[PDB]
Amino acid sequence: KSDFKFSNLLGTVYRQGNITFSDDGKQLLSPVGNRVSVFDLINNKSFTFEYEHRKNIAAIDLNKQGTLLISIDEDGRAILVNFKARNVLHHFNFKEKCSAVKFSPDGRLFALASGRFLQIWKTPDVNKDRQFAPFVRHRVHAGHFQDITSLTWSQDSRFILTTSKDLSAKIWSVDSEEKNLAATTFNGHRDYVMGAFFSHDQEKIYTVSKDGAVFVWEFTKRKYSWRITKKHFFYANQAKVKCVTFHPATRLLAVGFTSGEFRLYDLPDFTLIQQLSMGQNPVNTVSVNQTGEWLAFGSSKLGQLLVYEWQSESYILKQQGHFDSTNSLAYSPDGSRVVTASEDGKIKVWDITSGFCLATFEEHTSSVTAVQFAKRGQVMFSSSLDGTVRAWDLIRYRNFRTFTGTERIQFNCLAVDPSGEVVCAGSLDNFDIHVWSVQTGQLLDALSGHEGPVSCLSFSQENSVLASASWDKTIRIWSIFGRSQQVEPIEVYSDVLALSMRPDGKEVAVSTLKGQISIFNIEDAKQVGNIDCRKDIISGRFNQDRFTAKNSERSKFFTTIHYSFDGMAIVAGGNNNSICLYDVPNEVLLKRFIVSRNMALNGTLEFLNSKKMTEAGSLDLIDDAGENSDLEDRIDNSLPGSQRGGDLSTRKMRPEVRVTSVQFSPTANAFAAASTEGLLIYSTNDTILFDPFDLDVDVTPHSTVEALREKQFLNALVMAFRLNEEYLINKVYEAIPIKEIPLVASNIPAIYLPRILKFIGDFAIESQHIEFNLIWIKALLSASGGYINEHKYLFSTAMRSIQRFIVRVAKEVVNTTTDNKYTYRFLVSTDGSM
Amino acid sequence: GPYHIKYAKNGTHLLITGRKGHVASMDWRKGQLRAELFLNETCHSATYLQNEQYFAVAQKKYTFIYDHEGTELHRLKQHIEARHLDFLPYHYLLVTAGETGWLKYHDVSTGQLVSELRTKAGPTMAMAQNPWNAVMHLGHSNGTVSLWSPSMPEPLVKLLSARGPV
Amino acid sequence: YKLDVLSSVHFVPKPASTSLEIRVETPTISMEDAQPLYMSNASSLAPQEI
Amino acid sequence: KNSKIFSPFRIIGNVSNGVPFATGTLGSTFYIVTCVGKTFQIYDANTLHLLFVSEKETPSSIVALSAHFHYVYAAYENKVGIYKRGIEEHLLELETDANVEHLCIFGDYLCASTDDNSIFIYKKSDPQDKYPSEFYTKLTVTEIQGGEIVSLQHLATYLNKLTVVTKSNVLLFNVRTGKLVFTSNEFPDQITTAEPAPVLDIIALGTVTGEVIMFNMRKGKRIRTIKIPQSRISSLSFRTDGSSHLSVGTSSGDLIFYDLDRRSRIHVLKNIHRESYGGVTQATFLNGQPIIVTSGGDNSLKEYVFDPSLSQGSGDVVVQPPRYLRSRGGHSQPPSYIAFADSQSHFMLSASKDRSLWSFSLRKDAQSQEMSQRLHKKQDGGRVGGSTIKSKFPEIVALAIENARIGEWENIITAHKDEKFARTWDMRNKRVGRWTFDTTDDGFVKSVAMSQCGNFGFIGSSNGSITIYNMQSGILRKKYKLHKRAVTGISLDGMNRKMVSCGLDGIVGFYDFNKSTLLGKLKLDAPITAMVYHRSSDLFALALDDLSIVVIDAVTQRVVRQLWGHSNRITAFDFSPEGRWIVSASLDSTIRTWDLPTGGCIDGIIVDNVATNVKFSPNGDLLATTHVTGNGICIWTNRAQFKTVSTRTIDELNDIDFNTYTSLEQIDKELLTLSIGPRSKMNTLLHLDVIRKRSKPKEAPKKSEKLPFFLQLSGEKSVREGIAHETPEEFKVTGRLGFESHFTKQLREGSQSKDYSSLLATLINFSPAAVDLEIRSLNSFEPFDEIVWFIDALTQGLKSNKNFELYETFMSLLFKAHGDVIHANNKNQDIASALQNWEDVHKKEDRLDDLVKFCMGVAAFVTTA
RNA sequence: CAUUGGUGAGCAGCGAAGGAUUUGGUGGAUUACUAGCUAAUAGCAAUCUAUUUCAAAGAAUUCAAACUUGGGGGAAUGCCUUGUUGA
Repeated sequence: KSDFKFSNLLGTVYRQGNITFSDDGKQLLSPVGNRVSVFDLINNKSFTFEYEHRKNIAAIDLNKQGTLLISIDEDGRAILVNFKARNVLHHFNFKEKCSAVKFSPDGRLFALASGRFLQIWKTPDVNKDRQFAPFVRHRVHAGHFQDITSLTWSQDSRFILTTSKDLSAKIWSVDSEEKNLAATTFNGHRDYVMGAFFSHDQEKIYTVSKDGAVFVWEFTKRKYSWRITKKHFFYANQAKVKCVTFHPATRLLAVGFTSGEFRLYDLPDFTLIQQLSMGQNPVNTVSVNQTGEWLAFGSSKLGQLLVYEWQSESYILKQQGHFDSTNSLAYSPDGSRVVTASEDGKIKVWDITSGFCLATFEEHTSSVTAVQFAKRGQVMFSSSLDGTVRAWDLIRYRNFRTFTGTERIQFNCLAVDPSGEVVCAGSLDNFDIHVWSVQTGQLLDALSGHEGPVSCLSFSQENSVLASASWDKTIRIWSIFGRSQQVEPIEVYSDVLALSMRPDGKEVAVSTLKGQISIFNIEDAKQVGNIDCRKDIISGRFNQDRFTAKNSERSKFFTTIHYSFDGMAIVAGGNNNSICLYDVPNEVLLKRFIVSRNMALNGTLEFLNSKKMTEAGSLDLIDDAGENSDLEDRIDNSLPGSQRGGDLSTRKMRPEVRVTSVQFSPTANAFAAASTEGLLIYSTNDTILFDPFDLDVDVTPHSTVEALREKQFLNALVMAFRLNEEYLINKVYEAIPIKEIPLVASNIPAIYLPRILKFIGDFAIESQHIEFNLIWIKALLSASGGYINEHKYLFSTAMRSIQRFIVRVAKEVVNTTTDNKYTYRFLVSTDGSM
Repeated sequence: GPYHIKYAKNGTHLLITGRKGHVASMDWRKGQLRAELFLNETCHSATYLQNEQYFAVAQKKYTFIYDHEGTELHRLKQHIEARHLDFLPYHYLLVTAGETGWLKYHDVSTGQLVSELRTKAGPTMAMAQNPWNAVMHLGHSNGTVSLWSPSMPEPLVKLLSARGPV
Repeated sequence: YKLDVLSSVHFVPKPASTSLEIRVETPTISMEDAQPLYMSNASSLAPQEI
Repeated sequence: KNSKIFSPFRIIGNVSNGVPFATGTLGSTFYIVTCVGKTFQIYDANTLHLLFVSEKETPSSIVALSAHFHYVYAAYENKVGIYKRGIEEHLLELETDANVEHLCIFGDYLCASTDDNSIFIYKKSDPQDKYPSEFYTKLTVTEIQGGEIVSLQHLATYLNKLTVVTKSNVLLFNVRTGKLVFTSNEFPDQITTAEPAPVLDIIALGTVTGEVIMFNMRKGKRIRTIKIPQSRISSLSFRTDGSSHLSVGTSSGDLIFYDLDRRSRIHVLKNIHRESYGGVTQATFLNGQPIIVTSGGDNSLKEYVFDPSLSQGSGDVVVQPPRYLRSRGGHSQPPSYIAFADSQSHFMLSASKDRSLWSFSLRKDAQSQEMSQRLHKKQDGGRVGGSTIKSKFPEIVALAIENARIGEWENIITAHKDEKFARTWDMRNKRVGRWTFDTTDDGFVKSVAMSQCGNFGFIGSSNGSITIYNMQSGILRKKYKLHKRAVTGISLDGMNRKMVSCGLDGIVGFYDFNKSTLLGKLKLDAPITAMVYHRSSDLFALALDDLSIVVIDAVTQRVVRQLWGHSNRITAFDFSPEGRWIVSASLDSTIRTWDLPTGGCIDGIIVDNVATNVKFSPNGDLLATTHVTGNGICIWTNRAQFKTVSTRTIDELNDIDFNTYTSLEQIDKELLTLSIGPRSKMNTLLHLDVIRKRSKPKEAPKKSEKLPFFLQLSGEKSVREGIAHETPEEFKVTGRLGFESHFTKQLREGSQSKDYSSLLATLINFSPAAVDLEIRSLNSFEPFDEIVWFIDALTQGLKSNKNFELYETFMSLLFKAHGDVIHANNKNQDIASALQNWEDVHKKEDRLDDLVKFCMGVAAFVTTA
């Protein structure tokens, strides 16, 4: 149950820092703010590392063996991670702002640019155990005068080429014996050297600067002493160079400028191979594959990530996230993609397993407040601040209905009928609940009776009653259908935000501004029980506020809650950085998760460092934005009293940490929470956490495989269930033969039935034994499918992942073979004569 | 932050300007500080005007003029991004150059922008005053020093001093 | 735009416009975003719209 | 002994152990290298941060260390290790078997005095190099020349000479020639320390009775003599900031300051360090500073500073006394209890037998802080009793921390040795709390627990009575009376529903907690001494008296495992965080690790000191153990977080041992089975024209016109393995016998041998673009031979029931590419025969169709209605 | 007769060579522990100087550069652009 680990981070493909490819250019490592996401683009799946920096990260590398990673944030706090175990080895604090870190090609060293010092360290072994201090220093080189902007190793790990903000670029040798091979600096530039690269045979050096020159350096005579033989210029006037890379095997210089435009050149010739644009924001990052066939770009401002093959001109992916803007989320009816409604006005359908956005929808002129699915995965209704509830058909990707009121008010919550006849939506400035029909697009009625803004709505999925809840401390139950027109008010203690309905529609749990969760029966409208939830909340102290976190009244309540799909738990979160999940029958806290440990966000620390408080204000309230290098981020475009508007540059304050919507997954034991860093996705995996179920002294792994070898298959399977080890359940499940699948499946006891159903679900999504798993499913449903029917909500998140296996892999396979059957029949039954 | 130090024209007063926000006008040989103000934006340079009584600070963008005890007297709408301030004390002109490529003279007595001059060489990297004739030498990113006067809209002289910037 | 971002987007919307938008007949593979996968493979016009 | 799960990481909690430290002056800053048992630790004397700890533990304890600028020389059992930044640069084996016990460095020479009064001189090789490396000579002090060597010093401006302080005499050698230049007169009593003064050619000697001599080594006189009666002098240092003071340091634990100019005595710091652990073992003025670093054997390193004088004109006669500056410390006696304070493995509470409770930091040693014992005021207004002169609490036997309500009310509940009530502590403020929790049966506290909500704290007394207090107010809520002998463990379920108590009458009691009832009662076979509950798996382990561990789950009240194997009493034990192993440490000097799923013992460590405490970190990162001797907490890391350990039973099916099961490729050959690869390969191969038409950019990229044609071919020398970069291996048909592709050659050879298994391996191998390109160009003209070779390739391939979504999508690609020729010369015999046997094997795939039909219709009926 | 109002006088009870309340200063923490300085593949740290100089490398018709302005109306004298006149 309650041992949810951090699994994934949907949204925000890229935030800040350098993009890296793997050695086999399959995965790309992209910095989300303090995490690191790894997208495998071939096996279409993705994860996010569980470790966390205290600030937004700025530099990334992993060595060519793919075996260990090092990530540095924007004040030098590096973290070294064992890659294939996903578990952090060491934390090392370089003391100052590190521009780039880079491993060696041969792997044994790395080198990083900390200010004006190039410092070369030697890599620890992955198979050596942990030490107190595994990093051994090779050298620290100081030749530069201002900060270093880049590193480039040679092909053989012998020389290292650093580019400085001071207008030169130096070449350094690794060992002391070749000091006289690398003693030259490369002057001649007008602005910041943004890159310095070797050619393939290391007999040319190309040095590209900020203003748009690229110099070619060769070892000739006018002895031989590293002349510059040629200068090429990009001639981009208002734009200037932001990130360069060079793949020397295929001779490819990729440059990304400060106007979105990337041009890529073939370098000793300097011929424009291609030139196009990511967008309008500057291109902060370029990286190239190891074969040089893929290029990955990143623009930090809208947070967008490209990888683009350039031989074929075709975007491998062109994605874009959302920082500090997600007003809601909703899982699909098969919990395979999350639909996210975001403040810049758009809906995005994020695939979960591969972390990329499938479709996006922008027909709202202003911010979208709420998204909710309907008609079982066909339509998706969304209500917005421009005064529209509009329906989206996810089959033809169209907006087929737009519902407006006659009053032009901005809707802040919506709720759809089960059989999607009726859509209701409630505002934060009108006190009515607008009820439109979906077939005829008209306004069916307007339910009045609240005396405060309708904060949250829901429709009961079974008996179709409408539970609304508003800031007049009142929840209110409307029987709309069938001659009644009945209203039932329930008073509560303080003003309700976040109502959620039980899955079977018997009960409804509200959150209140006291920070309590009150669970009401609907039919006899009494309080079945409350949870006191204001002391188990982590409310941080902001940098600008003058009152402690113990005394702050800002975020000690939950503004969004969701029941579990069996109806026994509640996940909840708000404008604080703790998401808490409770179980309702005992009314106790199961677990409380910290949504972020970033200090670049605001409401994180409860206790701020008193070294930053000075004799005039904190030191994180001084705007050091006039010390910036260039005008486009020296500009202060933050018009004054703006909270939650648009465009994060127009706010002047650090982004607060907050959760706007939580959801339990309809198929597999997970929840998702829409934080500011992204859609945090938490789930339990059962490869770890030995959690047996009434075993005894004689039930063992060896005893299970002995009963399997002496082929009592029912005994072996229920011994595997009692151990509750997933590899044992898998091993016995594949050792049972097909003739006595239906005997075993009829004789599994009634308590181990949801175990085998959820195992077959989360196994058969990915495993290749399609006919075996459908044999098991047919045996189990024919054997005990009356028990499932009458214990519906027990098997409601296990049977719903079974028909995420049937309709999404098995029915697709059947569609392909049915196409082959009818093409065969037509191609051999007719007459193609002349 | 890093403190830009300016004295008065006699040796009496000192005016320090921290890079984070901290400006202070003081008598450095008494122990008398007579203005101390933490303007929370990144101040760059500061000068006195004609006494210890008025001092001009080059803040995040706008140049401000404060009086003896630190009260704000003026916010210069021109002088868009000063980095280098200076004062011509016989002529009563506050001279200003910065990240705009413009050199501006502000007559301090009457309160009137005497000249805006396009340097036309990008941001100004160094700036000094020739105390003998009050022509201002600027130093650009070409390694070009350029001698300016508020009468002529061009430099009186252009010297090729260095490579790189100055 | 800047009145709404100043007014902290509590505002009141503009009334209405029954506009007219056409849509070409195109696969919803091509009406998607760039990633290795897809989500639906129907056509953007219905049978009765054809 | 070596382990396989746990590797040693660091012994945290040590500052010094009473070896005299050493001080080194990089530049104008000072570091302080102190010995802690078997490693040294380098401290930044400006702020007492821990810079470096030495990398490898020495074989025996470091007995004498010193330091020049970047290098730290450290002498243990026979040899001298020359370290730099912790990493050892050189190791000088001495050519004796006697222990080296003093050393001095000057110029080129490293001088190592052993305990047979022999002195080994080492020389630099060529005098630019960094540390003395070669053997030079050996000096020997016989009984005639002097007594036992007590120090080895080099006082300055003495050209390659050495001052050797013997116990009765002060010798002076020339170390280049090996001469004995000078031998003093006999001293009337035994000199226990010495120190070269910052005045020229004067040493300072300090005797066993309280004498400080100022020996002028160039005249051989004593210049002056200071007498500190009944005081054994253990350190000496001088002040060099422009005042002429002297800091002598007495093994009673005192530090006495003498103004040498006017012969006064300035101040005396009394009980600066404990006498029972050695007194002050080193004190030294950081030179040119008015601060003095002292350090004792009580695992403590202090600094004291002399403030400037208060008199503005005299100054030198009104000397303000030395005050306290920074200081690091640890436990003076080896800890008794250990707990991890948070799930981030950041802080750990550790309580010792010197009756202090510290909170040590695993992440930075300068965050360690002793949790204060300063009491609150009583609630009503009554006086608080107890002694007037304060002492610490009795030493801690148990403690229990649940930081769910941390910062709101009290968080730790602790149980002290031989007193009838628990105390509370506050971990956020790091102090004691306002409540003591009494047992109310007049019996000592044997076990504490507290609920995971942080509301209730449970006391189990040694007369069998479990009392349940609130933590916020501290008022007695409930009182269970089931045991009649002592209650040695209490724990409560994670949802506050079933609590479990175990006592040493040998019964385990299972109580409901919401209702007050008991559910059951289990009588074991021995008295029970400790219980550790695992709260997610609902399994608790009881360390019995017959030397077993009984693992029993709380839901059903069954003994489910019984781990035998300990030869003596179990001192401690702790679950793994995931609930899979359990680590026990027992009085037979062993630490075992039991995989409780398989029941057996994974691991065994023979450790020399008996580990009295074992704790896993609450995320499975560290194991912290605590032994009978040693003031630190020995921290290990489990290697089973970066590798996988085999659950194979030690004493004295590789998949099931390594807890894996790699699922077999296909279960039976009569079963349809997809391909081991991405699921999206079928959809990509079916739709890769419209997917790539999506993937196009919106407008053409502005390229250049003077672009080379063969640009894709003009690479250099990370190779490309695409289908366009294919090379032929080693008379005009479309693909000759020198120009045949690997696909066409394998297709033709499979057409000869009627077995296209290598062909199908090749197709399943390469990429969607290459699959499309190979099915695209299949010689669809004159005999249609290669098309029917591909058709019966797919027929043979899908006859074997593997990869069959790939064989169906390959057939769709064939029918889509050139099904126009198959439709046109339909009625051709070869094409119609190949398609007829393809349909003959393909007609039996309606199994999958009516299988997914049944599962869909029945699952929808079952789910809705 | 209440005061869940001020100010006092005392008990019971609490109660180990005293107790209560307020305040100045300093130290450690408040992010995860790889040492100082410089001209840095090494020097120094008691010193950089009486080798610190030479050579080599190094100069975009970009010989373009306010992305930086509160609104309405002007701009004599300026200033900008373009034309032009005389040299």
